[PDB]
Amino acid sequence: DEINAQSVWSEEISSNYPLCIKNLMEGLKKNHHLRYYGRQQLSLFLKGIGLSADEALKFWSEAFTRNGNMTMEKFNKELRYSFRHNYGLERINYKPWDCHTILSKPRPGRGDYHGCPFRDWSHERLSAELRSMKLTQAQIISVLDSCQKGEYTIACTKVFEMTHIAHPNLYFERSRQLQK
Ligand code: SF4
Repeated sequence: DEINAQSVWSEEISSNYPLCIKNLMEGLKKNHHLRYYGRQQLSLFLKGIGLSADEALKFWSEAFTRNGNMTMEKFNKELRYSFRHNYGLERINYKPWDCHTILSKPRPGRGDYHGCPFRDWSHERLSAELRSMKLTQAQIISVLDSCQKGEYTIACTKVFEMTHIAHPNLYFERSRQLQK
């Protein structure tokens, strides 16, 4: 259980996240909240990587109440049930979303962090984030070229390739295979 409420905010573990998951964790940390599609993408991913039901509630409760965003009553009242549901602590088997599933969901608008950055971000914002992951302009160009072509899974696999079938949990599994 190297995965838990605390370790998922570590750099070690979070360096294995593809960009969608990064984006959802970034949004979570800034706004101490996520909207419905984000809470599902993120929570099922974390389930997928072996985060326990207990640790998920720790994770989500801490995240949402952080820096006094909402009381723990509010969290308990408005959101605890939802997350419990996602692990079945109330009997559907909610599998982690795949790359095709994620893209199929309604495009994200303002306040939304779900979906796929390779499709959803501007070329400006992608550049920065790729620079921040120590890619060169040669590398960035090749990635944006895939984005232009609407080949987001390829764009993403490139970034996996230049920082080391189509599933964020597979992105994670493979990335943390290389760490250990
Ligand atoms: S490809 Fe699948 S995994 Fe890689 S970023 Fe887009 S959505 Fe997230």
